[PDB]
Amino acid sequence: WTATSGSCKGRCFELQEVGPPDCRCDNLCKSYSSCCHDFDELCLKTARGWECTKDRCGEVRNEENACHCSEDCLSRGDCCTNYQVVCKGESHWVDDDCEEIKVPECPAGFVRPPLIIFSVDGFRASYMKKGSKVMPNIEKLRSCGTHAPYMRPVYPTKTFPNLYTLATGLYPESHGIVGNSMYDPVFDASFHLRGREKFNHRWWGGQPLWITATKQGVRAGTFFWSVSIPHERRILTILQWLSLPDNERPSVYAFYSEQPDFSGHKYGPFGPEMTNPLREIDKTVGQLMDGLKQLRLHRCVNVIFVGDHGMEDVTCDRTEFLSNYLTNVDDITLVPGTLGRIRAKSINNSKYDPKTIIAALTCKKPDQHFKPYMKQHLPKRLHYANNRRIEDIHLLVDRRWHVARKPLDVYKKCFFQGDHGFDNKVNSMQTVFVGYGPTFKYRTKVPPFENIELYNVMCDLLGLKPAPNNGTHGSLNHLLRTNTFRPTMPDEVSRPNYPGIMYLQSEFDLGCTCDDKVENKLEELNKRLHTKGSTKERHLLYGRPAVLYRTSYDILYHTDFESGYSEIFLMPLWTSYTISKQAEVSSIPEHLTNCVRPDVRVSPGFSQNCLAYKNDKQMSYGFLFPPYLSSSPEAKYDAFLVTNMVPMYPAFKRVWAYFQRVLVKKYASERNGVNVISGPIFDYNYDGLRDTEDEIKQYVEGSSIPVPTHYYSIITSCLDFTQPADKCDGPLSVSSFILPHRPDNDESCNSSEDESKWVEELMKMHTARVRDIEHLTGLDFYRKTSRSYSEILTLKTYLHTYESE
Ligand SMILES: *[C@@H]1O[C@H](CO)[C@@H](O[C@@H]2O[C@H](CO)[C@@H](O[C@@H]3O[C@H](CO[C@H]4O[C@H](CO)[C@@H](O)[C@H](O[C@H]5O[C@H](CO)[C@@H](O)[C@H](O)[C@@H]5O[C@H]5O[C@H](CO)[C@@H](O)[C@H](O)[C@@H]5O)[C@@H]4O)[C@@H](O)[C@H](O[C@H]4O[C@H](CO)[C@@H](O)[C@H](O)[C@@H]4O[C@H]4O[C@H](CO)[C@@H](O)[C@H](O)[C@@H]4O)[C@@H]3O)[C@H](O)[C@H]2NC(C)=O)[C@H](O)[C@H]1NC(C)=O
Ligand SMILES: O=C(Nc1ccccc1)c1cc(S(=O)(=O)N2CCCCC2)c(Cl)cc1Cl
Ligand SMILES: [Ca+2]
Ligand SMILES: [Cl-]
Ligand code: NA
Ligand code: NA
Ligand SMILES: [Zn+2]
Repeated sequence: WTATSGSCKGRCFELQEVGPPDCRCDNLCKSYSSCCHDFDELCLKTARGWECTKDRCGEVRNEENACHCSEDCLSRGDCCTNYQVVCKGESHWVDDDCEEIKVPECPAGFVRPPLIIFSVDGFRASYMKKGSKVMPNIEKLRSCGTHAPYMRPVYPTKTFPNLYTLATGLYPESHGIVGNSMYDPVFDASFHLRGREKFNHRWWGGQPLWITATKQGVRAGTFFWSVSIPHERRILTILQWLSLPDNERPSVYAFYSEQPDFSGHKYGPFGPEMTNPLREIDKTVGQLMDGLKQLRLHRCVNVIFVGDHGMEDVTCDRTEFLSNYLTNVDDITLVPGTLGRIRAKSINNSKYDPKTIIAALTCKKPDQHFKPYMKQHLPKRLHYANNRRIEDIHLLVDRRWHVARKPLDVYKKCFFQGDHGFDNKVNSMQTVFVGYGPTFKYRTKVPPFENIELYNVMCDLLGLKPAPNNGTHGSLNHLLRTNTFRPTMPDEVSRPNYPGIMYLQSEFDLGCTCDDKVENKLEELNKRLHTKGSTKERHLLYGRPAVLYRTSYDILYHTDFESGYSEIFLMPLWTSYTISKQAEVSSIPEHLTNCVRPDVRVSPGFSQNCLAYKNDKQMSYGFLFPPYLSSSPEAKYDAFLVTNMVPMYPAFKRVWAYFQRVLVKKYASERNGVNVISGPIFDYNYDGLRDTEDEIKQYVEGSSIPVPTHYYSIITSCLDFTQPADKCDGPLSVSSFILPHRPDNDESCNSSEDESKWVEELMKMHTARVRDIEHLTGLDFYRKTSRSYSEILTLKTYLHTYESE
C-alpha cells in the first residue's frame, strides 16, 4: 500500500528513493504503482512540446511548459535543448567541426568529467554504416571519438542479460540474469519482463556500476527509465541533474532507448520502417549534445554510445516444434524462442529422463535448425552453465529460427519479423560501441571487443576500483587517452623442477612396450643438448607459461617440443612446439604403432601405465606433441614417451588425429609457421575454472590417471605473416580452441563421414580466447615477448569467430 496523497512538489525525479507508504517521485514509481497523485502534472509536463521557436524567445517563464525559452532558463538549467540555437544564434553541436579534446574543459566545481552511458536496445553493428546517412549526430560521435567496428554481446543475446553484463562486467551465469525469463529452484520463484518480480533484489548478483560508484562516494543517476517516460524527458532530466550543486550532482548517468529493438521485432532488422526509428535516436543524441554544449559540458563529459545486442530476420514459419520429435511433449516445460531451455514439467515425475530427451532431439531431421546440449557440453566460450537457473538441457538454435514446444504455442500466443537471442558469435547479433570525450582517444578505431570489458573501463573513467569481474583489466587501455590502469603480470606460484636422467628402464613396470632397441660420437652430444634445452628458443617462443597455483611439476625438454609435466595429474599441463612453413608431415612407422616408452627423467610412481588403457575398454590414448610432425626419424622416439601421453576416447581420437595430422600443417602453411601450445583441461563442475584434484569425477579404469573434460590448443604466429612465426618482430596473431573430450561424436551430425567434412567445423564452434584457457588451467601465457603487457592482454581476450565480414 502507498498513501499516494503526498506531493512531488520540488521533488521531481529525486535521486534518493523514499520508504513507502510515503509516495515516490523517482523515475521508477510508475512501475511500482507508487507515484504521488501529482507526479504526471508536476514531473511529466508536456505543454508546448520540446523545442524553442522564434516567438518563444525571451518569453515570460511559464512553469507549465515542458521546457523553457525564457532568459533565466540557463541558470535554472531547464531550457529546451535548442534554446541557444533558436534564441542566441548558436550552432547545433552536429554542425561544428570536431576538435580534439586534449583535456577536460569543465565548469568550476567539477572534480571529474561526468560519464554518460547512452544505451540503445537492438542496435545492430552494421546500422553504423547502413544507416549513416540518417544519423548525423551518431556519425559525428563515431568518427570524432573512439569506435569499434562492432562489440560482441554475451550469450544469450537478450536485453536484460546484456544490460546487466554492461553494468557488472560479469557473465550472465555469474550475475544471475541468465535470460529474459527464468525459474530459480532454490527460491521456487519465476522471473519475467512483465511484472514486479524482476524488481526483487535477489535475482540480481554481482556489483553493478551504480553501487560501485555509491560505495566509493561517487553519486549516480538512475539506470532505469519507466517505459512511458518519453525520451525528450529523460534527456531533460539528465541535463537538469547536471545543473545540481557540486555536492548533489551525480557523476554517472544512463539513458536507455527501447528503439530500434521495438521496431526491429515488428519489421525485421532492415525493414523500410526501420529508417525512422534510427532518425529518432539520432535526434535524441542531437538533443543531448546540444544540451551539453549549452551547459558548456560538451568538451567535459565522456559519452558512451553502446548497444546491448543486434537483431536478425526471424519469422513464424521458421519454427521447429518439439512435438515433431518427442511423444512425451506434455511432461516438459520449454523456455522457447531463439534459444531453448528444457526442464521436467513436474519434479514428482521420476520417469522423466534428460538422456532420452537429448537422444530424441539429436540429428533427427536432415536440416534440423537447432542442436541439443547438456549445458556442460555447450562451447566453453559461451560461459553458460554455472547457475541453477540454467536448465540442464539447452538448445542452440540456428540463426533465423525459433524453437517452440507445440504449434498451438505460436498461433495461440504472423506477428514478428525480427528477433535476437542467438549464439553471441553470430554477425547479426553484434552491436556497437563509440566512446567520445576528454578521456577517450581522438579519431581512433579499435578492434572488436566484448562487452564484459566495459565495466572496468567505466570504473577507470570514474576513478573507481572495480569489483571482481570477468573483464581483463588493461585489455581496453588502447581506447583511452589517459586514466589507463597499469596492470602487472600475476606472480608464478610454483616453480618447476628440471629433472635429469634418474631412473633405469627396468625400474618401470607399466606394461608398455616399444620396438626401440635399435642402435655415435657426434649425435650423442647432440641429443644430450636437446634434452638440456638447446632447441628451447625454437619451441618456446613467448617464455614458459607460469603456473599460478601450488603444485608439483617438471619441465621436460626434447628436440621437437617442450612440456610442463604434472606429477599430480600424471600428464603435461602444457606442451609447446613450433611448426615452420617448411616442416614435413611423416607418419608413424609400423614398428612403432603401439609403442610407449618410459621417461627416465620421471619416476614410475609419477607416470601413466599402459595396462590401465588395456583394461579400460572405453578409454584409449593420444599424444600432445603429434608423432606425425617429428623433425627426424630419431626425434620421433621422443613423441612416444609416456610423459607425452594423455587419455582419449576413440571417438575423440578421430578429432585429435585430424587436427594434428592435417590441420597443424595447414595452418603453418597459411600463417608462415605456427607456435602450438596444447594440453588437457579438467572442468567437472563446469564453473570455467581449473579443477583441483579432489574435483575429478573420472579416472582411467583402475588407475589414478584423471580424464580431461576438454583439450585446448593455442596457435600463435606473426600478425605480419611475411615474417615466420619463430622470427617475428612485431604484433602476434592467435587463434585457440577448447574441444570437449567426448566419448561420442553425437554433436557432429556428419561424423560418420570423413573427418575433412566435420572436424574443422567442430573446432570452429569451440573457438576460445587464450583468457578462457587461463581460467581453466591456472596458467598464464605470453610471459616473455617483446610487446607491451596491455597489448598482450588484448591478444589474450581476442576470439577468432569464423564469421564473414
Ligand atoms: C567471473 O567473475 C566472477 C567474480 O570474480 C567469478 O565468480 C566468483 O568466483 C569465486 C570463486 O568461485 C566465488 O568465490 C566464492 O564465494 C563464496 C561467497 O559467495 C558470496 O559472496 C560473493 C562475493 O560478495 C557473492 O558475489 C556471491 O553471490 C553469488 O551467489 C548468489 C546466489 O546464492 C547470487 O546472487 C550471485 O549472483 C552469485 O552467484 C554466482 O556465484 C556462486 C558462487 O559463489 C554460484 O554458485 C552461482 O551459480 C552464481 O554463478 C555470494 O553471496 C564463498 O562461500 C566460496 O567459498 C567456498 O569455497 C572455497 C574455495 O576457496 C573454500 O575455501 C571456502 O571455505 C568455501 O567452501 C565452503 O563452502 C563450500 C560451498 O558451499 C563447501 O563445499 C565447502 O565444504 C566449504 O565449507 C567462494 O570463495 C565468488 O562468489 C564468485 N563471485 C560472483 C559474483 O559470482 C567467476 O569465477 C568468473 N568466471 C570466470 C570463468 O572466470
Ligand atoms: O542494468 C540495468 N540497466 C542498465 C541501463 C543502461 C546500461 C547498463 C545497465 C537495469 C537496472 C534495473 S534497476 O536499477 O531497476 N534494478 C537493478 C537491481 C535491483 C533491481 C532493480 C532493472 Cl529492473 C533492469 C536493468 Cl536491465
Ligand atoms: Ca572447475
Ligand atoms: Cl530467455
Ligand atoms: Na582401452
Ligand atoms: Na555424429
Ligand atoms: Zn528485443
